[PDB]
Amino acid sequence: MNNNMSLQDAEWYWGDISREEVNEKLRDTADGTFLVRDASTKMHGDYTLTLRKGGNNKLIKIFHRDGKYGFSDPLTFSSVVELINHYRNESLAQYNPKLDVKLLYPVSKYQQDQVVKEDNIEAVGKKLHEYNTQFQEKSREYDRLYEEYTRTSQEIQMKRTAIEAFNETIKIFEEQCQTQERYSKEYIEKFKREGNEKEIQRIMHNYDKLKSRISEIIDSRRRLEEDLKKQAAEYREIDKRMNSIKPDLIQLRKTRDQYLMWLTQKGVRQKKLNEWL
Amino acid sequence: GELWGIHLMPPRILVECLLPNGMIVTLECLREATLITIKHELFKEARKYPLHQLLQDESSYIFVSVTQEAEREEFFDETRRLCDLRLFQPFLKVIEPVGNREEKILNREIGFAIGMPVCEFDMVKDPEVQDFRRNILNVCKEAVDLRDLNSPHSRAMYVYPPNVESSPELPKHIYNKLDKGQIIVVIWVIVSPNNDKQKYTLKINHDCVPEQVIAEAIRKQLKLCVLEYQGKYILKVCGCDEYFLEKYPLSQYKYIRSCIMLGRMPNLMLMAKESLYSQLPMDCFTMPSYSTKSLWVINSALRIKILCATYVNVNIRDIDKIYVRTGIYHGGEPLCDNVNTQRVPCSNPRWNEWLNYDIYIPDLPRAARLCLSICSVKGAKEEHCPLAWGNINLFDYTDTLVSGKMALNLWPVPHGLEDLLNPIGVTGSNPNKETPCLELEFDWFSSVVKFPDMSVIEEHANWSVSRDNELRENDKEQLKAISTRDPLSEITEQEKDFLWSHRHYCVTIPEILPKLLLSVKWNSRDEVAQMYCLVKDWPPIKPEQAMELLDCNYPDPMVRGFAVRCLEKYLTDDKLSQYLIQLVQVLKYEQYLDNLLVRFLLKKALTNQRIGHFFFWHLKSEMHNKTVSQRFGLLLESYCRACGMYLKHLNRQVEAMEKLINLTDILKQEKKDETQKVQMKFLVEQMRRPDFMDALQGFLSPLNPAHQLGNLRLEECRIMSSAKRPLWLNWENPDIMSELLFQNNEIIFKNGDDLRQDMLTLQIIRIMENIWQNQGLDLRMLPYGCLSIGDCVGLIEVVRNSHTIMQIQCNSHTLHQWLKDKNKGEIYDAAIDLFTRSCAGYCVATFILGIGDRHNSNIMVKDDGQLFHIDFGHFLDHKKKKFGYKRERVPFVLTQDFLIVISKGAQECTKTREFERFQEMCYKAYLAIRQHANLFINLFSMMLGSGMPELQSFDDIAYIRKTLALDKTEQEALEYFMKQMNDAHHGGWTT
Ligand SMILES: Nc1cc(O)cc(-c2nc(N3CCOCC3)c3oc4ncccc4c3n2)c1
Repeated sequence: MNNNMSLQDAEWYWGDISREEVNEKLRDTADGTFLVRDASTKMHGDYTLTLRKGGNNKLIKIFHRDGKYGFSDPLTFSSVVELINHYRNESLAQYNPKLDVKLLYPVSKYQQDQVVKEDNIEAVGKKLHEYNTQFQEKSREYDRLYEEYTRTSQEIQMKRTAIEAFNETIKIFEEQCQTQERYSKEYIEKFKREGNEKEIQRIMHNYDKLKSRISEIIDSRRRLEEDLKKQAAEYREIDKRMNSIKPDLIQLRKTRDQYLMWLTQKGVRQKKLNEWL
Repeated sequence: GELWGIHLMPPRILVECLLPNGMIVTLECLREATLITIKHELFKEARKYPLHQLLQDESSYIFVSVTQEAEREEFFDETRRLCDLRLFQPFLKVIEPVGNREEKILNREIGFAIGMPVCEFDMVKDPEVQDFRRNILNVCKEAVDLRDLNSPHSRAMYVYPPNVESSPELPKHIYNKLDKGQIIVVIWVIVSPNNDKQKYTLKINHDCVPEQVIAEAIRKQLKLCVLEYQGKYILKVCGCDEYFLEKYPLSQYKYIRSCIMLGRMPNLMLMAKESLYSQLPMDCFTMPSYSTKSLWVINSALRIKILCATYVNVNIRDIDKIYVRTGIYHGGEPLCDNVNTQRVPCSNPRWNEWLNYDIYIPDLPRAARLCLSICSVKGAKEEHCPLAWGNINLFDYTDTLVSGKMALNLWPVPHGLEDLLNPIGVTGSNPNKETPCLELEFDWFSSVVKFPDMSVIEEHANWSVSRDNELRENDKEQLKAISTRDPLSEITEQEKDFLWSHRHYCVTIPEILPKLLLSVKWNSRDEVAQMYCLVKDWPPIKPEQAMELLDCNYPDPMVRGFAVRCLEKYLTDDKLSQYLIQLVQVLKYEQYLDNLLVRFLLKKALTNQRIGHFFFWHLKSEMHNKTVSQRFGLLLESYCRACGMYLKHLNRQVEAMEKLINLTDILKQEKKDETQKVQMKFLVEQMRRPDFMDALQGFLSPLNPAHQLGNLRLEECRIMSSAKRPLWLNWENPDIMSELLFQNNEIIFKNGDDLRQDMLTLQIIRIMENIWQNQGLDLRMLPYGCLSIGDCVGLIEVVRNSHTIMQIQCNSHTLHQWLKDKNKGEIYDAAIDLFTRSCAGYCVATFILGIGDRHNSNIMVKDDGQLFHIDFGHFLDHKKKKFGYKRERVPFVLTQDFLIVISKGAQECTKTREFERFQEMCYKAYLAIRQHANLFINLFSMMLGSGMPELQSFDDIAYIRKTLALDKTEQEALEYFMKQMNDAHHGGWTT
């Protein structure tokens, strides 16, 4: 049954797709995941088997000579389907003992048939229009949240440095209390016995003014502390909203791409695809 | 702003004055007033207040205050304006200055250029940071000694380096423009008392050194003046700060070479050697005040404990589980299988589990990294999303293996990245501590554990062998085939085993090293050891190919060492200037602060001021970015401390740009709901001020330091139509010979758009033009100046006499007819030629790079007929994701309007001999760039860590592989191009 099927009908056979398309189907997939594509025309070989191993994509060339296929001399397989089905049951250690695994999970080109079983072209196209509109909408919703996010992050930066600049100011104005304390200790002493209260009247006036000025500054950074706590909170909230859109975005993109694939594998005009999108 | 909160301070402003006797005095001041008048105003009123008797003379005291950057700053320059003081709050503390004044002034001047206070580096606990600051100084002072090998000619070569090409050899079509290989050159001389010029037209060989140009000039005792007064004068470009100081063939200088192709006469200027030599600052250098088991002995598999995360910002409603994803990486490829923690609730992020990796600790390569992220989850179809990420070097800068508990504050996921891990991102904890914090534990192996020394490695590499043949022609041919693959064409497992088996023959074809390195099993100390011995004695390679080895796929220090050593030997200042953007960005991949590449670039920047200029600006533009803040800041600090007098010139540029940022900010926030008429009035009223005039005049163009920007033509400066409000600025060229080059310099200042994509597009265009020119294809492009100077802040050079296509059109014949008026008579053919050549270059270039769709506003034309493009915005088809189709756009479609011009107004505009002649130009241009595909792939690969959404992954760079048809044969590649043009032009391609 299996060995007699055409390579053309093989689920793991994708034909003329590029190495970059292969990468996007193999990203974050378990070891044993595989697919076959045509080899690049400027090279020896006919097909490239690609499989997951230790988190990497391994490329193995399939060569042909006189009706036989294989990875190296000698070529012993009668067809590519025969070759692949052999290594779905046997470990690749038989070929190379360093890459010890089996071809376990095929990337089927009848993948989208599971998600979309809708047989009508126009029904699939119209659902492509619905999934695309949803995706574009959420993309722009996420985009605005990112603008908000970055702006919020930048304004928090300004406030944090302003807090440190307030603290520095308070230090200077507090050291100014130290200097006035160390300077007046003997100058109030001289006129405590001389009874000159008129001078004390304007020295204490200056000192009270200094204390009065500190209050405002401490209060101003106290107000900035509250603003910052409020804006940091906004930041975390924007971040929460973004983390909810992300999963929905990937799913909406994945569904659109698979619905685009179904119409492509049915060969719908490149112009009618753009009227839906 | 110039004050905190308020963008612009009011004319009158009260200042609190803190006196040394503990008194506070309020003083009435002006926003323009200086510190000398404030201090004299203060002590005038301080006589009223108590304890004045204790106050000393004004000459004994100085003003101190806190700045916007939270730094306590003492103001020595007492002739500074109040608005220019950069005060956090309107208060001044007067105290007596103590300590080294000289280095305090210098520290604040570095700090100002650098964007951050230098004392923020003093309070960094991290030893690697302080080691970099001290050890890099050795490079700095070692660099100032090359600046004194032949003083004061060394000083001149540094400040005004020869702006030359890479090769003295001229292409055919350049030489064919010369009269029998000779160039007519005009030398001007001054008689300043009379202050007028006398021109001397000369006709000498193109390959004449400035001395042969200086010898002939005097003629226009016969040989006596060229015997004594030969090396007594120097040549200068008219209307430029560009000098000819070194023995190079005249035609090798960019200006002269530019004159030939343009058809313009070279206007040089005779000037006394001593006149510039004494004008030079002669800047000196001062040292600042801040001047056990082996890894292969550990019999244990790797394991890391994930303890807990402080918090994640996630809605409990929407997400089911959170977990930690982990990987052991060498560059962008995993060394073993990724390992996840068990899934946990969002509310409580706690794991406390030892994760086990399929790697024996001895097998950990020197550049091994831990890549991690907190991910969220949502038959059982489920989506995985990264919440935050972080990378850790498994070895520190002193080759020490990490151990015990450590905390890693994570980073926000870059826009557009969907990958669960970010192996390309920088390593180290987020400087921002108010941030998701992963706590982890590494094993502790009863020691400081160190990576083996090179000698130990060599012994093992010999041992691995101990556990004759020739190279057949068959093998020799496959080796050539493998080496011709582009840097993104993955090699097969048969090819890996082939290359490795033949690693001893691979030396015969040195350019195959990138492929042999991909064939190495990096999770095997046996193979890495054998690679090291081969790398050490490896033949040096072409710089363009060595740069391949500097992207994020080659993290190993020996490999990178090799690459840098190639650049040290073979990279000329010309090509270094051309690739500087990539060489700077590639510093982001470097594991550590101290590395051979950073020592190379800094040395080059400190021995060549043209490189120094752009080195500073590329680094500075990204100082807002917290991923690179510390690294670039530290790098900038070193440069600014050792560059000498140029720091004063850079300061004026920074001071000018900040004030333009200030003005555009106000326009975008506070004046948004105002009309352009009033917005412009605000601009003028604010520019007319003395502090703005002194800042925005008499500084050097950051687009080109040879261009001095003199007085503003304020009546001609305008805000542009866009919402980001670009400023169309206009400066006088203050050169005493400016009329011969350009009298006025126009620049567009943009604040709101990321100009890094355009900056790269214009670099690529310049390189493409260079390729075509040297290969005999005269396709003139116009890669105008464009420089990113900060976060979405940049400068764009204005091309004189250029009009958009819509301007011409506002009938499909009016473009051709317009060009006819501007080029009337027989000079008409030179215009149609230039248009056709321009059109071809831009048609091919835009297709390859997939830049945003062109329209009447995107496309511009000069008077002479040269066509060029502006506002590229997005490349590599960034409109393909968010859209469906996986096809390749043709951004620049030739409408009948363009086809008429090429056909000179013929009926069958697609069936003329001129159109097919144009077609072959596009075919030649296309294949020319394809043959240099590696260079462009390499340049892009260095840009993946840059932060540009348009290239975040190798999948994005895959676009040029598809437009250049690299997986195809050269015949098929041409056929692919033809079909794309035919489909775009609706068959009107006469195939
Ligand atoms: N975001 C961006 C990026 C860029 O590389 C170039 C420009 C740009 N550059 C120009 N230049 C570049 C050099 O030639 C002269 C003006 C422009 O002229 C315009 N006129 C009318 C409307 C818009 C423009 C315009 N835009 C804008």
